[PDB]
Order: sequence, then structure tokens, then C-alpha cells
Amino acid sequence: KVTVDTVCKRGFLIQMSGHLECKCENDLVLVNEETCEEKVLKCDEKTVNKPCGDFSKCSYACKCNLGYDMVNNVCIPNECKQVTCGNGKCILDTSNPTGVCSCNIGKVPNVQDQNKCSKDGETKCSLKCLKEQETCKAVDGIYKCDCKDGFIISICT
Amino acid sequence: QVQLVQSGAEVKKPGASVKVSCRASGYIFTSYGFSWVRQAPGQGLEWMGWISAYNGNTDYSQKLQGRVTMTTDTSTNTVYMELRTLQSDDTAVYYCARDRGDRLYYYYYYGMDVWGQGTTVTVSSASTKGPSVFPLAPSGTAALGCLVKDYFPEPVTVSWNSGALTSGVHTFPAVLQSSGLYSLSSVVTVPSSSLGTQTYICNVNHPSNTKVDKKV
Amino acid sequence: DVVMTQSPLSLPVTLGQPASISCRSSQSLVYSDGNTYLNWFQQGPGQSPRRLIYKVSNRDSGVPDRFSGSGSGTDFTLKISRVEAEDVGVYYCMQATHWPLTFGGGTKVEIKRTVAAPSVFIFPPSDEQLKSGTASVVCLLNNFYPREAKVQWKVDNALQSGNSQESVTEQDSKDSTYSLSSTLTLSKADYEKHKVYACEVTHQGLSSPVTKSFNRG
Repeated sequence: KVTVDTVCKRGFLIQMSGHLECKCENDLVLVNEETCEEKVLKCDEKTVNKPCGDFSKCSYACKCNLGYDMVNNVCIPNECKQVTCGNGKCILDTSNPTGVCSCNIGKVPNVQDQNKCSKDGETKCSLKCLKEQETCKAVDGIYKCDCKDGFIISICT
Repeated sequence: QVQLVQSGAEVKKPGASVKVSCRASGYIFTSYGFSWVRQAPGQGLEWMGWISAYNGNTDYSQKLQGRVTMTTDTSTNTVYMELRTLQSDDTAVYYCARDRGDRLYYYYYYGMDVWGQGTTVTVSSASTKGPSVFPLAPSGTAALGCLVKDYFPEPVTVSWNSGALTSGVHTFPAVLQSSGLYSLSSVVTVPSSSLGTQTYICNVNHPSNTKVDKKV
Repeated sequence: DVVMTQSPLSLPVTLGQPASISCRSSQSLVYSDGNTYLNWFQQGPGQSPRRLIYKVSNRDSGVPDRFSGSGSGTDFTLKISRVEAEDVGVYYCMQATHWPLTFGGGTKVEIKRTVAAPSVFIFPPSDEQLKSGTASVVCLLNNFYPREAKVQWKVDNALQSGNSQESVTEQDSKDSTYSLSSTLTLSKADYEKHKVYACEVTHQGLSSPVTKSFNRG
């Protein structure tokens, strides 16, 4: 369960309308919900069980983990197979023992539109930007930690 | 509503510069970026560059790297575009488009989703001049019309018999002559031997109002 | 840079019939995250482009069900289940996987109808224009199909080049035909030095080229 206290290994936290998740840095892929590692291009005996993509590891083939399915060459949760969210992403409902839509910042699920990301709504940023000279900033429909109004880039300065 | 409103049409002389604005509304301006796309007459779309309203990251096309300058105003929601050394082939319709804020990472937003109304930019050394209207006299269906030559800038509006004649009327798209002036033609088809008494006037309107009899 | 190639350049369609536009990329469009990023745009006549399809097969808000995108890697297809009248225009495919963004050459959707031979008429310059030192001869091709047509000016059996501009009307909403205008501009002295001025027309509706000519006097 990715929370505001989660430290993304080789990644950084981003926030949407209904959840938080780890975004991998550079060309790394998710091996779990909070750890990013480099992906192998081929699957053989030396690279068996090695990560070949997000929630997928290396008759050799790249297969999604349990609960995930290959949809458009991407592993998504099984309950999100037939879910389209538009201005957002399908996630598993942590409050339901079901695929629901988490929307880009600025949009919220519209109860008048089958909870699709078609309603204008604000989302309070919950990120704890630990690094100095940084704060929570909004960009491309998500919240992430970035330099303040007087800093940029190794470390913000 | 994420609407984009662009500035009016501009006319510049060769070698001069032009500034085009695009006022964003309906969303958080500083959370996204912009890309500018122009479209030559009768041609396709051409990517000119991209600028981030989030981090100020500008990026121009290598083919047009030395004459493009992009800025954003956070106070008043507007993205500006300055084009220097306006060549003759720069004459095109310029479009505004919302793109991503950071070019390095990709999230669940996909740019170029909203486009502005477009702005027309014409680069020519010509001055404002009214058109010359010459009849195209014919010689069981006959065709006639009028030639609208040497008028700058565009456009003109042509009706036949004050709009009472519309069937078979064809007003052609203007052409840019080698002299830098525009030229246009309007034709109409009438019964040949059955219309020897009807009067047909060009009825052209621009700073110029002109209707010319086009008999045989 | 990625080269985007659309086919066909012009697509004649019948109202109510399916249609498909092809778009091919010079490199694979699968991004580092596994996504493809192939957008489809629609540009009506005299209007701004609007994005119909985003990412792979996803439709933007307000796009009718008849539009659909498919394909993978370097080959993609935009299908229209039942073409409607407002679907005429130019369709572009654009990639965002590789920087910078590049658009396709475009695909012009037109209304398909039966072949019509053009009506060729020639108009010598007026006496009013000759009094100013310039002579413009107009050749008219009226109500024809398809849009493609070849026109050549001949002055005393000499082919003209670089002195003849052309323009074509949009597809008429009434008869779905096209019309072409060609303007040959020459100086007064050059116009007075010749006698016969002819206009040659080549088109599918004509089994042989049609020539319309006039004498200077």
C-alpha cells in the first residue's frame, strides 16, 4: 500500500485524485509497488525471473505477475481490464474488498457519469516533500515534489 | 473548458518580426506546456517548437532554430511566439496547442489535446491596394465571369446580381503572384443562346466596392 | 526525425460506407513505458485541427462512436464505420513517442461520385487590362471529377512554364464536382509578339486532350 510515508526506491512519489504511486526514474521498471530496477531486454537462462517490465519478469517469455494481465503490451491489474477512465487511470479500490478511476489533478470521478473522470474537482496535495528548497507542485495532471519558485535541478538550487 | 484564444491576423514585411499571443483559460495555466504548429496554404501541419509554462523549458525545431522565440506570461494567461526574419514562405496559419509541462518524464496526460482558433500571418512587401476587375466575356451552355487581379491583402467577397445569382457560381481560391499581390477569379454558367439580354455584374466588395457589367 | 507516411493522399468515400486511413512510422512508436502515443487529428475546411484519437485506440471526449483507431508498432489504421457529411476534411496522424513531434502528410477525404468530363472554356485578356501593359489569359475547367487534372498553356505551339498559376475550388456540396482556374500572365510586348494562345486539358473524362484556342484579333 503506497502511502504518503512511502519512500520510492529509485523513484519518486506522484499523486492523483484518488491515490499515490511511485514513478520510476530514467529507464527503470517497477519490480514492486515501491522499488524500481533496470529491465533486461531478453529472457534466457541467465536472465530468468529477471524483471522485463512493470510487474513482469522473465520457453522464456515476459509475463505479468499474479493479478495482472497484458493489455496493450502493459501489465495492468486484472480488475482494470475492461475499465476506461479518460482523464486518469484505473486502480484497485483500497476501500473495496473492484476497478475504480483515479483522475488527473483537476478532475474527479463524476457520480453523474458512472464515476468517470469527467467532473471538475480539486485535490489537496498530501505529499511530504522532504528535500530542502522543494515543495509540492502540480504538472501534467499530477502532484510531485519539485524545486520551489527560486531553485531548479543534482539538487535544487 | 481548457479553451485557447489566439490573436487576430497579422501582416508583416519581409525581414520584420511578428508576435502572436494565445490566452489560455479553463485550467491551471502553470501546470502544462504549449506547442506551436503552422500550416502553409494548402499544405500540412508543421511543428515549430515547444515551451513549458511549468519550468520555462523551450525547444525549437532544428530546421527553424535560429528565428523562433517563445515566452509565457504567468500573470496574464498568455503564451507568446516571436518569429524573426520573416521570409516569404513563412506565410501560414499558426495554431496554439496545449502540450506537456516536462519533456523528460511522461505521466497520464497526453498533449496536443486542445487547439486554438488559429491565426493568419501574411509576409509580403505589398501595400494595401484595391483590386482591378476585368470581365471574362464568353464567345447550349455558356460560361462567363470576372477577373479580380492585383489586390493586397486578402480577402474579397464576390456575389452575382447582389446575391440573386448563386447557381453555378464558382469563386476560386486566391493565388499569390510573383509580384506579391493576390489574384482571384469568379465564374458562372448560364444558358448560352437563352441569356443574350440579361445583365451580369461582377459585384465585388473588399476598401473597394466595384460592380462591372460583363456582357459579350 | 520520425517520418510519418499516410495513405492514401486523397480518399474518395461514399456516404454511409466504411472508410479507413493508413499511417506508417519510420521507427517503432512503442515508448520506453510500453505505450505507443499515436494521435489522430481531424481538420475541417477552414477550421482548426481537433484530436479524435489519443494514445493507441482511445477516443477523446465528444468523438462519435463511428471513429476508431487500431494498429501497433509502425502500422496503424483509423476506421470510420459509417461516414457522415461533416467527416470531410484532412486527417493527420501524429506521434509523440519520439522527440520531436512529427505529423503525417495528411489524407483528404472527399465524396466519391461518377466520373465527369470537365467543360473547358478559354478567355482572352480584356481591352481594359491591355491598356495597362499586362495580359492575363484564363482557362476554365468546370464541374469535373476526380480532382486531379493536368493543364498546359501553349503559345504558338510553345509550352509555357512558370508563368501560369492555378487554383481549384473545394468539392461542391451540391454536385460533388471540382472546378479549376489557370491564369497565364505575360507582358504586353510578349503578348503582342504572338498570335495563337491555346489551353490543353488532360483528364479521365476526356479520351483525348482538349485544346481551346483563340486568335489575338
